Amino acid sequence: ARNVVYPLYRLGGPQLRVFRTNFFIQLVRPGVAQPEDTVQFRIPMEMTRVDLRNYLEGIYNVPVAAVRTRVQHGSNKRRDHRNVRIKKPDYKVAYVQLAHGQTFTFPDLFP
Amino acid sequence: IGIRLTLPPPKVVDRWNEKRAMFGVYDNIGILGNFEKHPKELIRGPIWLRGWKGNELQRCIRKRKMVGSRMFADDLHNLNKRIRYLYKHFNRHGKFR
Amino acid sequence: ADRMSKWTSKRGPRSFRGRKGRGAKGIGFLTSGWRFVQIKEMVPEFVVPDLTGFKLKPYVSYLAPESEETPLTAAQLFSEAVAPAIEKDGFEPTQEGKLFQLYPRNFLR
Amino acid sequence: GLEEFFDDPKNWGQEKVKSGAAWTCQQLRNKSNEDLHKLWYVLLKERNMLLTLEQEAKRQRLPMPSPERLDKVVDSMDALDKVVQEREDALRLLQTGQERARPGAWRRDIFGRIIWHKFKQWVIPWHLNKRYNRKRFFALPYVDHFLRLEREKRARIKARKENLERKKAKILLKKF
Amino acid sequence: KARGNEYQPSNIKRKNKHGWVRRLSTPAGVQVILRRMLKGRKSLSH
Amino acid sequence: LPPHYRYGMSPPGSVADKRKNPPWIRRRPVVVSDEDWYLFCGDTVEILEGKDAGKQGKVVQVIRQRNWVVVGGLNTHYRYIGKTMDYRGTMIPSEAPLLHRQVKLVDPMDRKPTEIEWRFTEAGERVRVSTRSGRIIPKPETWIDGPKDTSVEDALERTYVPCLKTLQEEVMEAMGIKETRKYKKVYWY
Amino acid sequence: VKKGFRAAFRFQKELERQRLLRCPPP
Amino acid sequence: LRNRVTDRYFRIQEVLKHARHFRGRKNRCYRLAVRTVIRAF
RNA sequence: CCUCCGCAUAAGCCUGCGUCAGAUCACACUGACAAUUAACAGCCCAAUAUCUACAAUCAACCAACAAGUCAUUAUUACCCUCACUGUCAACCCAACACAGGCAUGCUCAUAAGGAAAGGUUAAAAAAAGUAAAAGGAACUCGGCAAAUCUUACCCC
RNA sequence: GCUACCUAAGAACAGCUAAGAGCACACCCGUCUAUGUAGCAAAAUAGUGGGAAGAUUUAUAGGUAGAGGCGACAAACCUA
RNA sequence: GCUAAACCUAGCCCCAAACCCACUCCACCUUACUACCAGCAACCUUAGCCAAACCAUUUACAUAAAGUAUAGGCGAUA
Ligand SMILES: [Mg+2]
Ligand SMILES: [Mg+2]
Ligand SMILES: [Mg+2]
Ligand SMILES: [Mg+2]
Ligand SMILES: [Mg+2]
Ligand SMILES: [Mg+2]
Ligand SMILES: [Mg+2]
Ligand SMILES: [Mg+2]
Ligand SMILES: [Mg+2]
Ligand SMILES: [Mg+2]
Ligand SMILES: [Mg+2]
Ligand SMILES: [Mg+2]
Ligand SMILES: [Mg+2]
Ligand SMILES: [Mg+2]
Ligand SMILES: [Mg+2]
Repeated sequence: ARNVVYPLYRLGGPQLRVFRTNFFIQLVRPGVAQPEDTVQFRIPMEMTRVDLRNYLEGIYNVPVAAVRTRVQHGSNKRRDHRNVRIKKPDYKVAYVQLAHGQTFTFPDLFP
Repeated sequence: IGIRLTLPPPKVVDRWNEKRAMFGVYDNIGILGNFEKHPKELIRGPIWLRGWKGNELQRCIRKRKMVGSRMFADDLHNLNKRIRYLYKHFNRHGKFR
Repeated sequence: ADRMSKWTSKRGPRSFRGRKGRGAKGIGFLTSGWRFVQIKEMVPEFVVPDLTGFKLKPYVSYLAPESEETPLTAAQLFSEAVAPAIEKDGFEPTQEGKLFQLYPRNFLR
Repeated sequence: GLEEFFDDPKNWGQEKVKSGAAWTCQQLRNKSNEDLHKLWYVLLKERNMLLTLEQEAKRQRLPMPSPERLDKVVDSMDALDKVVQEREDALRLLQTGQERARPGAWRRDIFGRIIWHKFKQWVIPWHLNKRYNRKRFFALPYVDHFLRLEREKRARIKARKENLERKKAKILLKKF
Repeated sequence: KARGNEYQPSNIKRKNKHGWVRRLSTPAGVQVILRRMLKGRKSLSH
Repeated sequence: LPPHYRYGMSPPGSVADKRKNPPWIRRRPVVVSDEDWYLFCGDTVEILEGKDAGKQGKVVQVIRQRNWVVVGGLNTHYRYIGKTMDYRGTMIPSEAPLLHRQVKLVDPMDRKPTEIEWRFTEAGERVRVSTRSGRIIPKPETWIDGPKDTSVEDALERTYVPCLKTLQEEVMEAMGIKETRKYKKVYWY
Repeated sequence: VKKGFRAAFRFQKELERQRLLRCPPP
Repeated sequence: LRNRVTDRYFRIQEVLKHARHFRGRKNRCYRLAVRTVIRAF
């Protein structure tokens, strides 16, 4: 979860268990002709790679195998009538690779 | 071009206000209220020049001792600077000495 | 020389870029060879239920009536801690032996 | 599978999807903590459905099919995250009696103002800390002049704001 | 020689000199931040 | 919206608003109050002064921010819509807005413009009643569900038996999750 | 805007003088 | 500005109307119109 | 036809000639959309003891002085595993699309990278060159500059 | 963050001849000249030159501050 | 007839009166905006321009008594 405080674990405390997950992702069309088996999300900025792996297998039951992350800088050079900058919000990008050759391709919304 | 094209909206003035028609009422409360109050005890203004005419330098000195204990910090500093300037102007500059 | 820009991880030199990071809430620690040790216990696992046989959907229908609010005060919920508390004529002293402590809030969300 | 990021493909490109009546916070109060927990993971499954679509609406330069149901669902979780937070803040008062689930204290910073300094959950006592003992929560009385100057800057802005509205009300009474 | 390029930038040297830790380190420097929050600056430091 | 915004006939987020109101205009504001406001949306009224006087009409849009009513198809002027090319486009008689107190609410049976007071009847409670007569003036003015709607029968299930046991723990007691380890204490400062 | 009235008025009796020398009446 | 001059136009035009038949910038510019209409009188 | 550059890294800046659209010397500007994926590089170490005289230089002869850039052990403690961050560009510092400034590694003529000429005419003056009869410092403050390469001596 | 010096830990120095040696690149400096003088440039360009295994150059972080710093004294330099 | 000209109203000043202000969530003295590991700590006469036609002592920081008593290179002035 995000905008919360995590309990601090010393050595033999319980497993940290999350009910009512705060962070919401979104699935996008890749823009650069991604491989087959590679499916691309938009992670919100406070979410770990393994925190996405367990999030898909937990809820959406997707057998994910390899995850890569990168942080995309939002462009800041957007000026106003007040000549002050407007920052488009920087985001995190997943590259989820599916196991078992599950072979997903992005569908055509808006036919 | 400083002159304006449309002539301004007419200033409608009510000469018979509650304030205009009864202006000066309870002046001469001293001479014919058998001197219970003074006409200077009805001027509603600032607390330092309440019935006292004075000068400019005399106004800034009187403001500084009557009010300057409870003035804002820079407004006091712009008051000490102005007494210091008017002291150097009235006493040391000008014609007629 | 830019002051009003946000200081993110992308800005400094090599020593600076690797340190800061985004709001990660990291998991493990670093030992002696820059060898990361991912603790399984500090990884948040999700408690997701099952959803089959479940009657609720993300929207309700408009034919459901309008009703007025009731901010559930602590006074209101004591009036349902009364069902054994009228027969005597539920409380925990500390939270040291509890696993979900309330005031030193042990849990998450 | 991944198909539950998407709605039913009989609704693809339909420019109108009939989905209304967001979860009003009274109706969530009646349900149990079991079912509110299961309701959260259904709105999660459908908010994630809608955020793909609006990111794909923006990609193919089209309007959203029905933007009016995105804000139905986000305030439904907010009502759900309000009702659950009532029940903990209900019985945290019963079992402890003390608000602010995060402990904190009113601490005066360097700059003389007081803040609500929230606490940060450490494994050592506060007298052994390298970093926390480098932090300073006190006055150092050179600040006391700059406290007064900001106290007058706040008071002057407040005095300006109170005096516009009396001038604005008079020009309203000079017209009506 | 030519005489304009007198800001050879780096970010270690900028924040060690004009950082927020350096401003709060010396009691003289704390007054700098106060004169900037009084004026109401957007960036009180680097 | 900017402070000192000028409330137009077009809605405050329309494209046809932002053509008129970019975020940098600071035109001088208008003068206007008293939320007890008898002119609601859909009432039948008449028009006192100005052109098209005395006629009756329903109000379509009411704008409280500038004390306006837009009566139905009346006090209109004629404008071109579309036009798209070097040709005309069709015409609409487009309603100009009507400022409040130029418009009086009309009697339901007597069909006369009367001032209205909000009297508290005993029957409950605060309804619009006329001046010259009595005759309280009311407030004038199928869904079958899809797959993502719940029902009416389930949204009031009243599942909550209100126990003292902290949702994060009752999910854990009901999903078969066992935790041997206890929480070691922490110095919160 | 300047605060006057008389200066603006005399400009009105000067502009309307120019009208009747630019486009005179029949 | 309390008490700023409103009728500056009619002080310029009483000078300029005696300088309309001049040459150069003297028939328009008031700085140059005065120094010639004084010498014209 | 030039290549006195180029390609990476470091530093720096922070999306700044990718796609679609658009307004409006010549058609990097504006709006929307897209990307840069770690394995290389960052981000490191359980204590308390206790050890470390013999340069580097092809390290061998030799030869030094200015005397030098790299090492553990003993016991206790220990078995969770591959998270986070940087990754774009024609770029940075010089008010600029500035002949300037800018560390290293490879390339030492280039497999990278580029264009001195908007078009014309072919006046002066000016500039950058090249060629010169005969003479060869006569010029000039002075062989300055250019072209050729060299002799001897003073002053400090 | 320029520069004066210093500290820490780094880097660079082809080729040829035989050591604060010689010729000579990279690199550093800036002798004399011509252009430039609101310039390409708030000190540059083109040649020409001095040094180029060291009292050399240089990247990085740190230190010393104005009644003062620092200085192979030019009263130099310390953000034109 | 192009350039342009004009416009009231944002707001503000001055007083009166009244003593002003701080926790949505998370983040912030480390390189602030950074979830998480074992030593220090605040209190020190303002000076100077200026006036003295230089300058060296000195030079202001309710009403009424009163610019009085006093002070002062007995002087500027206080
Ligand atoms: Mg690259
Ligand atoms: Mg320059
Ligand atoms: Mg090429
Ligand atoms: Mg030409
Ligand atoms: Mg010849
Ligand atoms: Mg001669
Ligand atoms: Mg001669
Ligand atoms: Mg020569
Ligand atoms: Mg040598
Ligand atoms: Mg040599
Ligand atoms: Mg030196
Ligand atoms: Mg000397
Ligand atoms: Mg000298
Ligand atoms: Mg003097
Ligand atoms: Mg003198």
